[PDB]
Amino acid sequence: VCNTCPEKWINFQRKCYYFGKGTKQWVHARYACDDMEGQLVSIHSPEEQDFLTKHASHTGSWIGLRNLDEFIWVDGSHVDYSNWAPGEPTSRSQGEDCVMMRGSGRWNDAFCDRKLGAWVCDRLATC
Repeated sequence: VCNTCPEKWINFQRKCYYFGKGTKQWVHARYACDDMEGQLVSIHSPEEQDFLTKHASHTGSWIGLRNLDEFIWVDGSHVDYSNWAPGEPTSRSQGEDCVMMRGSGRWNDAFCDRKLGAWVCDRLATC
């Protein structure tokens, strides 16, 4: 059984999630996750998305998705499952390289220096 979570983290399947609060730019949230032995959340299934939507802040949260050159998760994994809001991401939005999750759970690309009140970390559950 792999459902062991560190204190303050919530289990879902083989992963642990941390629903962070506090005003952060994308890179500030990326390091807040790293310093807690986690990473900004990577989403790989509609079941995982549904669980996140249920615990997510109504005012928007940073997720581990970013445009490098192609959108890639901070942990290195490529996008299989996606939950972009209609029309997203837009090709012509130069500089809107980071991804936030709305209260609905749908994804929007955004300027990296935008300050959001929430961010979500993930890590593997222990046994």
